[PDB]
Amino acid sequence: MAEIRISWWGGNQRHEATLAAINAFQKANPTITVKAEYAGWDGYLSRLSTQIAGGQEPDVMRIDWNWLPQFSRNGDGFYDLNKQKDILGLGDFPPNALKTADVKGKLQGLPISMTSRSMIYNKTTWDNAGVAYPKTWDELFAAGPVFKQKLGDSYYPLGVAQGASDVLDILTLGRSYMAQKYGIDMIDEKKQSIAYSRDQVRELFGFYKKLVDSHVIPDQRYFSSFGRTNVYEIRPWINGELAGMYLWDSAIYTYSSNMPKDAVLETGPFITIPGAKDSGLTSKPSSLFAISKNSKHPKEAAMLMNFMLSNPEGVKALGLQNGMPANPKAQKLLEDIGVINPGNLLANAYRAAAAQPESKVAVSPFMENQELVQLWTTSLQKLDYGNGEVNKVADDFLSGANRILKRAIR
Repeated sequence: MAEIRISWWGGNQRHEATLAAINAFQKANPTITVKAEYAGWDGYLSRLSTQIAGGQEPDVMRIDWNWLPQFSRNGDGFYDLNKQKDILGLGDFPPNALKTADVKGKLQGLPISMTSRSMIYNKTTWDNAGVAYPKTWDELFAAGPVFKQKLGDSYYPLGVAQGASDVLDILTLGRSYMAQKYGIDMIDEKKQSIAYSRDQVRELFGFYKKLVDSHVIPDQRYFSSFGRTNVYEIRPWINGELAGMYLWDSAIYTYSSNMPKDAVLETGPFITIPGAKDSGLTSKPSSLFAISKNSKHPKEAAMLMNFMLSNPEGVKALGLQNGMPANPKAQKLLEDIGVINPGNLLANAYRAAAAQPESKVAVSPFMENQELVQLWTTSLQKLDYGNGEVNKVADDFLSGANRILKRAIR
C-alpha cells in the first residue's frame, strides 16, 4: 500500500469529521494508507516549521494563508498544485480564491473555505441594554456608555477575541475603519513598511483608546485578569457580559461551542463610515491544504484533498467544520441536505459578508505577522496600564513595526 501523512489543527468536532473523511477516502481508495497527524493550534506552526526545516513534514498540511510569506515567498515553497489541476478540479474553485495562494505563478495551497471578519452579537444583552446593533462607528461608540449605565460596568458591546494574548481582531477592526476612511491598507509591501503616515498610526491608536474610553470594549487590564484562559471559555463571554465579537466567520463554531443552550448569537451589520470610500470588507482563506514540496506521492495527496473538498462523501463528512466550502458545488450539496440552512449562524454570517460591496483595498498577509501583532498588543498594554501617551506609543509602534517588516517582507 502507498502511505501519505496529513496534518491539521482544531477541536474535537473537526478532528472527528476529518477522520470520517479519511475513512471514507480509504473505503474509496483501499490501497492508500493515510496517517493522521492532528493537534491543537498552539504549537502547530512551530512544529511544522521545524519539520519543514528537516524534510520531515507531512504530505498534506493544513496551513494558514498568512504563513505563505514564511514558507513560500521567503522559503522553498510547497508542491505546485497547478501540477495536479485535473485531480484537484481547480476549475471548480473561484478564481479569486486560487489567486490568494499563488506565489510567482505556482499555486502553494488550495483554500478550504473563504472567510470574512464580521460582528457576532449576543442578542439578549443588546436587547437588555435597549440598543440596536450599530450601523456606523458613531452608533458603536455611543452604545458603550449606554451598556455601562443601563446594565453595569461588567457589560460591554464588544469583547477582544484573544484577550491579552493577541489583539489582532481590534487591529483588523481599526484597519477596516481606516480603509473606509482613506481607501488605503495598513501595509506597503513594495516599501516593506507601514503604509499609514505617522499621523494615521496615531489615529489608529486613538481609535483603540476611544473604544476603551467609550466602554465599547474592555481594556487589557480586564483581559489580563483572566490569565491564559481561552476567551471563548471565560464567564463574561459565556454569560453575555461581553456582547459581541469581531470574528472570522470560520471561528464562529469555536466561539459558539461553550455558549448556554438558550443563548442567542446573531450576525450584525457591517459597521461603516457614512460616505465611505471603501467597504473595508476583510476576507481571506480560512486555511489551505498544501502538499509537501518533496512528497513521494503528490498525486495521492491531491486525491485526498479532492476527496475532502469536492467528493460528496468527503464533503458530507467534513460538513461545516472548516467553514463554508470554497467549492460552490460542495456548498450546494450541504444546502441540499440541510447542513447549510438559514438557522445556521456561520451560513448567515458568510451570506451577509457575500452581500457586502467588494473591497478594493488589499489585505496583506503581513498584517498578521506574529511579531507585528505582539508589538501592537504590547503597545495597547502600555496605554492601558498608564505607561505611555498615545503619540509616543504610536510613533514607537511605527518604527518597531517598520523594523519587523524589513525583515519579514522581501
